[PDB]
Amino acid sequence: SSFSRAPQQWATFARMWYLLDGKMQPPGKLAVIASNKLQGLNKPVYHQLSDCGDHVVIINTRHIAFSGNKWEQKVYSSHTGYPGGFRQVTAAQLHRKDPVAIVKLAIYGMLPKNLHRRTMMQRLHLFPDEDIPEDILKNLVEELPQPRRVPKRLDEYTQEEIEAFPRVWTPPDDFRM
Amino acid sequence: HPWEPGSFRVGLIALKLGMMPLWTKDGQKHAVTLLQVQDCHVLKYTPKEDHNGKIAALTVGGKTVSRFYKPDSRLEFYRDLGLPPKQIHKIFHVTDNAVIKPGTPLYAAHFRPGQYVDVTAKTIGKGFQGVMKRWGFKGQPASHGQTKTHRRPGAISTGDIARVWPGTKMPGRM
Amino acid sequence: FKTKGVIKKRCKDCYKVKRRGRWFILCKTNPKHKQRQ
RNA sequence: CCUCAUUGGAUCAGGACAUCCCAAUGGUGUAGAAGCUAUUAAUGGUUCGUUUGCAACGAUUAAAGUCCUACGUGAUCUG
RNA sequence: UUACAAAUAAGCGCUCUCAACUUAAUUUAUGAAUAAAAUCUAAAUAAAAUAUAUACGUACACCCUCUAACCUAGAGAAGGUUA
Ligand SMILES: [Mg+2]
Ligand SMILES: [Mg+2]
Ligand SMILES: [Mg+2]
Ligand SMILES: [Mg+2]
Ligand SMILES: [Mg+2]
Ligand SMILES: [Mg+2]
Ligand SMILES: [Mg+2]
Ligand SMILES: [Zn+2]
Repeated sequence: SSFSRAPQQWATFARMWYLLDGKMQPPGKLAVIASNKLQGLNKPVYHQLSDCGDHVVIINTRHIAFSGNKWEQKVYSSHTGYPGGFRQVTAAQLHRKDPVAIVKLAIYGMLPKNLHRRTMMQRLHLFPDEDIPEDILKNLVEELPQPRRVPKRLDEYTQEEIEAFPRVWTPPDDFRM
Repeated sequence: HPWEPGSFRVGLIALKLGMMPLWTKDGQKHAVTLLQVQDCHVLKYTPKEDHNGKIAALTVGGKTVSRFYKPDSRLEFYRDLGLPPKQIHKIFHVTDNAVIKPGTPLYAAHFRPGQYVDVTAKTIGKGFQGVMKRWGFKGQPASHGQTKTHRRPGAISTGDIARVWPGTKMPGRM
Repeated sequence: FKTKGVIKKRCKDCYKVKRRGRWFILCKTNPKHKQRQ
């Protein structure tokens, strides 16, 4: 309150810069978060005619995780338009060629199938590793929680924690192990 | 720098003089083409980063031309380099060890007998052509009732797809 | 290797394995006994 | 009591794989050489004539595949 | 060689054509479930192995004066050339 008409309008409809970390995150749960921010659906002032979307920056897209055997079972298909121009490439092969492709395609499908979707994709910035340009860092406003809880490896477990967990059974001494 | 394996050095721009016969000690005759290296200088250098490739780039140019019907932009480019304007520029991919300073002339001795080479140039223009001379289509018979169809393309495509595939061979500029 | 719908052992020496997503009966003594599903 | 009426070719071919040749393999009553059977693979290729109205042959080839596209295709042509 | 009884165009003349990161059938090596001095593994692993293909290359890359003339560039426009 007490803002002039012009600054108040500017503050309300300003676009925000967010950061997602894709380390060990499934690409489609990142898309759910990224797609929501891009459309501006996180804002109570959201309207389909208001161009109120936000920037989303995603890092570590090289280290995404697929549940099950989706790396080998999920296939991306494209056509150049010429006879003999149909290509079907598995998720693993697409990942090797382009580290950023899988996340970008997952987000693309989630956005509304209208002309504005292509503008939204301009607001999306994907980097395969943690490296970010200097300018992009300055823009960032807020980080975002990861959608998937990352299980710890055995090495990560502390020595105290191992002791706390009980020994369900004991090996007999007459065992090679 | 000295040569190391995997290096790529600069190339030259030359003018095509013509052809002549040539013979080997085995008596075989080989038709050969004569290429003249003519006012070939190194013009510009980029580093690997700016060219966006893994490898760097050198721009060479040959066959000095007049200065009288050229845009001011091209003339300024050469005035900085202190050379008379050249007919054509081309880009060569050169490794870092093989970089040569701009303004450096190049000569036919840059090549030696026994090495194999690759030549790229614009082909002779044939204008707008038909389908027989552009893609070697058989065509249709001369007589026996053929009505106004001798050198024409046959059926473009199939009836089902209800369109013409992109990349279909058609009459055009050859 | 015959690709058949049902895999059945044909001799004592025949043994069964699960390789590359399929069931195999492999017999060292008699290679005729080899079957894939 | 009898019955009976769309399809070739030319041009350019797109695709399926249930593979004719080329390529990688299992088995054999696989000594070698020839073969037989099955898996995998759609990669490029897959001839020229004679009598023919549907076949009938000749000479070749690594092979002269089987099918789908409204005889694929007559505002491209032809019997 | 055949034409234009032209300085050109053709073939019946001449030259040049290559790399495979990524697999399937199949075959090995190490080794658990499963006391083996077993087992190629929809166990964790290490390799070899069709046709495909574009990761990797070559080609392209210039912001460009134009009265006009000329051009191995061209339907027009475009493009090249101009002590
Ligand atoms: Mg003819
Ligand atoms: Mg006529
Ligand atoms: Mg259609
Ligand atoms: Mg075809
Ligand atoms: Mg098959
Ligand atoms: Mg028609
Ligand atoms: Mg017409
Ligand atoms: Zn057996």
